[PDB]
Amino acid sequence: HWGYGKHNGPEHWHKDFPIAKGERQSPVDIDTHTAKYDPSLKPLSVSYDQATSLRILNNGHAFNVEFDDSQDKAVLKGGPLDGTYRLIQFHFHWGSLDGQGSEHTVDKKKYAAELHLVHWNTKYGDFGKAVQQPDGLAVLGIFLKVGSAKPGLQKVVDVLDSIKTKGKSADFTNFDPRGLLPESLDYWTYPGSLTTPPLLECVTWIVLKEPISVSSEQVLKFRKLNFNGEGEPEELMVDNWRPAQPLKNRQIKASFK
Ligand SMILES: N[C@H](Cc1ccccc1)C(=O)O
Ligand SMILES: [Hg+2]
Ligand SMILES: [Zn+2]
Repeated sequence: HWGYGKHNGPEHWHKDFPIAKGERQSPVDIDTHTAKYDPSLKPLSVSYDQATSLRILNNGHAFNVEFDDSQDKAVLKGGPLDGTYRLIQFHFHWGSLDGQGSEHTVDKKKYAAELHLVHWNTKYGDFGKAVQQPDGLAVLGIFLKVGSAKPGLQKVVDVLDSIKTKGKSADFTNFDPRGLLPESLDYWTYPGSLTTPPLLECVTWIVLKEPISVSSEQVLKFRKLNFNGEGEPEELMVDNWRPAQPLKNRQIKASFK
């Protein structure tokens, strides 16, 4: 099975998923001096007031905080997006050390972790159909740096003990994702893909420039999770990030000047 190790990591993914060497793969390095302000970009709208979280799951490569997307309760619109995208789940990518962990990089700088809020275009009916379209998904990427603790993240941190191993899940209702957002919504955007197999190229990426700060204690809890299942030797869940991929024929646009 694919993973992040020496024998099953990102450099091996192309064998089972040829698109790994595709034309619009993610993540990418965001060269701030090459990105251009785009006046055509509309205001970004993040409406998470009615968000309904339901469960948190350790899927063997990260943990997903799942939401009820049977209706428009938590949606992302505006910006480079046409239409409405519904929040289905969010997860993170982090490192074994604070100096690495993010997937996207800014002028080659790696952050301690990166949050991905995944949304699907409602015009396609369901997530499965959306990932078969070039404009099927919109992922809001948020960088995490180590410093002061993030109050809105503690609820996630404290429940990780109950889903330490692969396959474990726990009820996780009433979690407000608004507490994970930085102050500013300034962002960079480009067309890309899922960063984990099947690496489908159906994502409009919206990466916020302002990182949120989390405490060393909070990130350390992330690093206590396991890639392995219960009853198997312990493999700490760390460095579950894919490196930057070639930008190729793409242009990264900035929402700010
Ligand atoms: N990256 C998908 C795993 C995944 C699917 C759906 C939700 C979250 C994660 C895969 O491993 O096949
Ligand atoms: Hg696609
Ligand atoms: Zn991700």
